[PDB]
Amino acid sequence: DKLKKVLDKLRLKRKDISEAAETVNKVVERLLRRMQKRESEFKGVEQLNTGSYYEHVKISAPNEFDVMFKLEVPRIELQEYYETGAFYLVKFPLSHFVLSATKMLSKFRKIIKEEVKEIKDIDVSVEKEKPGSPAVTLLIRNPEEISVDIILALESKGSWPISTKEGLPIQGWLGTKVRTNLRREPFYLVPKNAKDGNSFQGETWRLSFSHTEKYILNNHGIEKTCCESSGAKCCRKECLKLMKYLLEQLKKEFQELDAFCSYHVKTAIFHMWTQDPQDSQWDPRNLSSCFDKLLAFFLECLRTEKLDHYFIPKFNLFSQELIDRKSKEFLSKKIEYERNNGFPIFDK
Amino acid sequence: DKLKKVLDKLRLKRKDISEAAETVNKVVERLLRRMQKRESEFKGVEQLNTGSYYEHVKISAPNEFDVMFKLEVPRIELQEYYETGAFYLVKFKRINPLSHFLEGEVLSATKMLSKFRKIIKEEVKEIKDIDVSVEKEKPGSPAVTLLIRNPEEISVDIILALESKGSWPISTKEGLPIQGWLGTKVRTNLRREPFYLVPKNAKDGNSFQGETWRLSFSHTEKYILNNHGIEKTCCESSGAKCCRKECLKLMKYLLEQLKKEFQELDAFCSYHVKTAIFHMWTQDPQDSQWDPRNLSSCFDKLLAFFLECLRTEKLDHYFIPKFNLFSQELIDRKSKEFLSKKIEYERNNGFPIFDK
DNA sequence: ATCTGTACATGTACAGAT
DNA sequence: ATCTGTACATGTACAGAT
DNA sequence: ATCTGTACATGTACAGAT
DNA sequence: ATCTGTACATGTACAGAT
Ligand SMILES: Nc1nc2c(ncn2[C@@H]2O[C@H](COP(=O)(O)OP(=O)(O)OP(=O)(O)O)[C@@H](O)[C@H]2OP(=O)(O)OC[C@H]2O[C@@H](n3cnc4c(=O)[nH]cnc43)[C@H](O)[C@@H]2O)c(=O)[nH]1
Ligand SMILES: Nc1nc2c(ncn2[C@@H]2O[C@H](COP(=O)(O)OP(=O)(O)OP(=O)(O)O)[C@@H](O)[C@H]2OP(=O)(O)OC[C@H]2O[C@@H](n3cnc4c(=O)[nH]cnc43)[C@H](O)[C@@H]2O)c(=O)[nH]1
Ligand SMILES: [Mg+2]
Ligand SMILES: [Mg+2]
Ligand SMILES: [Zn+2]
Ligand SMILES: [Zn+2]
Repeated sequence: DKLKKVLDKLRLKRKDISEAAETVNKVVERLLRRMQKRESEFKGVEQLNTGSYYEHVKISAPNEFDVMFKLEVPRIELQEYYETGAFYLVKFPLSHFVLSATKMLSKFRKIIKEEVKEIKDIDVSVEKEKPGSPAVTLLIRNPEEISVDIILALESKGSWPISTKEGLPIQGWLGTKVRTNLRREPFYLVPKNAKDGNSFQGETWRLSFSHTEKYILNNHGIEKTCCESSGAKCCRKECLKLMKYLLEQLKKEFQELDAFCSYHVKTAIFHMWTQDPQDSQWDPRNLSSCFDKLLAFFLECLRTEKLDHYFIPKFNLFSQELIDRKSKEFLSKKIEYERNNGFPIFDK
Repeated sequence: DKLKKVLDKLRLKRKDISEAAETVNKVVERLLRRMQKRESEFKGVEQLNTGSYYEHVKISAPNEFDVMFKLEVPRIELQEYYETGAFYLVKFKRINPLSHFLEGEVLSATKMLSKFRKIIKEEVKEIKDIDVSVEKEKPGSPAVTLLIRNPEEISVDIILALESKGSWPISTKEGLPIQGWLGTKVRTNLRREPFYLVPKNAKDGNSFQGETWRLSFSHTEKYILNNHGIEKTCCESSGAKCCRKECLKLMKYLLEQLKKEFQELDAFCSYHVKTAIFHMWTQDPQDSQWDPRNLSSCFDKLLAFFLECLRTEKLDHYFIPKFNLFSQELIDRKSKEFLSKKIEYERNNGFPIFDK
């Protein structure tokens, strides 16, 4: 009952959705049209909306939108960057960019900045570049603050890279036919490299499966009718929302949690959903115990320093090399505390 | 256990499948290549394998194959033939290969089928690899049927079809009631696929006879057979096996056996049982209602359903609800009562006809 | 040279054979 | 419980056409 | 190669019935 | 409270026209 009323607080308003979307769509459509003109290197780039808003798991307000501008590329040969699983060099129009991620992103970013400078009807600027990040982030004032991440992506139609062979373990949940069809879709590379100061970073791209993650969110049941008008509602997305909120709230309060992000929770729950495939293990009447079992799972991930990327099994998002034990133990104690005192942090 | 051993008898052999398929594919590929040549009116025609063999419900032997040669026909206007739901006249916006088959604005099914049949007969005459002839035309059929002797007798039905990409005709709006079984997303996607029209080609002697076409949903029926569970993993390597297809096979066999022996059953076909079981699968959507351990009771409940359909003279086409396949006007009561008694008899005496 | 319709290459589910 | 033939969807190479 | 129109899924909102 | 039915809103795939 507490959790139901938290979800009520978290629920977006139809009026807010409508206002935010109309502005975001104006800006996005204009940026997309600009990419098609002239001898733009990105002519042919196509739109693909990703992330929480388009998966219907956005919480609190419609203030963060993620959009991929994907470009199909001819005869690309990938080379995995030192057995990381997720990172690659790309070799073989785009001639004036080994295809450099940073050079390509810089040009993309330059174009966007120009078009935004010409927008006179919307209060919209381009956020200062964050090193390593693949995104060009727009800040809109509607007058409410809305952030739009525009992610350049390469689209490849070939077989998925071998690092993913054993990934997407949906065979007992969504099934072999679903999995085979999903893997016949393209895969994407995004200009996230790392700003480590460590490796050949400026030329590195990262695999993206946002298209696949979107499909799963919207086709998330073992029964074909899960959450449809002639099926039974489950509480899978509601558990995701609650876990997203716990992390958001904790991150606002504690700088110690800077290394943690929403993708950690998304990844964790994909694993939970695989482990508990039955729709009846996610009955709405069991929201508390479902949300609880998710926390326990997340805690086991933290304690064993083990959270494998859902698509790239060898890539541990909770490896020592990415997040120190100190930070995992800190988050562990905080989650345990909220869990054992009726989630005080939910109370605003 | 009895039924398991019947299904063992019914199961196709890999050796038989391999030999039959090699020959069927040769012939079909050659016929298809001939359609692409010259100023063939059927240039652009594409293949689509349909029916029991490609749905994995063919029984006893791999001796009957059904293949659709579909031709995309843009900017087509349909007119429903006397509120039948299934039958249509096909006209064109524009007044073009098909010009040769027009009658004013109206695309003649029989003229188009005749030409299709003429071409096929020629190509078959040129085949010296295998013993293959073209079966005498059956009135009331859209098919050109090949008889192959590979030594064994194999039949191939080649069905001419128009493909239309528009929304499905309104007679189907309330059809395909899969919302509680396969769901709304599946249903919406299925109805975005094309629909097909095949020649009626009856010699009934009613008006517009030779120009009449019938809707086909074999593509949709194939998808359903191979994606037949409420659970995505039904019958998959990481799921639970069901007995849905096994029930279909048993029902198919009962009708086949009865049809061999009794001429009274000439009006009945396998599509009647397919239709009946689509309704049963909708009525009992849960995979657990089709547990393998319950094969007998599952097969029994299907017979009861089929019997109710016969006795009340009511079996609605699954895609076109207003079209009753068991109407008086299609099959007389005499025939329905005959089949009724025969099914009841087998049901109540341990299926003697399975032992033949 | 560049483009393209056709044929082949690759991968896997399904179900039969072991 | 594993192995294997067919069907089928999608990607890619290429002789012939431009 | 681009744009619009259509259909319907995924949502929110809320009244009346349970 | 919860469920059902209707209204109102957006997102998304794809056919047909340009
Ligand atoms: N998507 C994604 N994020 C990852 C990955 N590895 C680490 N991250 C970090 O997790 C956060 C996810 O933010 P969002 O993608 O906006 O999340 P949702 O929309 O699902 O949900 P909300 O939390 O409600 O918004 C980020 O902090 C991200 O950090 P980062 O440095 O990797 O990227 C920064 C932003 O870049 C965009 N982005 C990055 N990768 C992708 C991608 O593959 N597709 C689309 N956008 C991407 C994104 O907008 C980030 O905010 C990881 O593998 N995937
Ligand atoms: N498919 C189909 N058949 C129908 C329809 N209305 C009546 N029928 C009659 O049912 C029989 C079906 O035989 P098959 O199509 O081979 O069945 P399966 O493959 O599912 O199963 P098996 O029994 O194991 O082979 C026929 O007797 C048919 O009679 P008909 O005179 O109308 O047609 C004879 C053949 O024509 C082909 N055909 C007819 N309609 C279609 C269609 O819509 N699509 C594809 N082929 C079709 C078929 O090869 C027949 O044997 C009805 O609506 N559909
Ligand atoms: Mg986001
Ligand atoms: Mg057949
Ligand atoms: Zn659900
Ligand atoms: Zn099944």
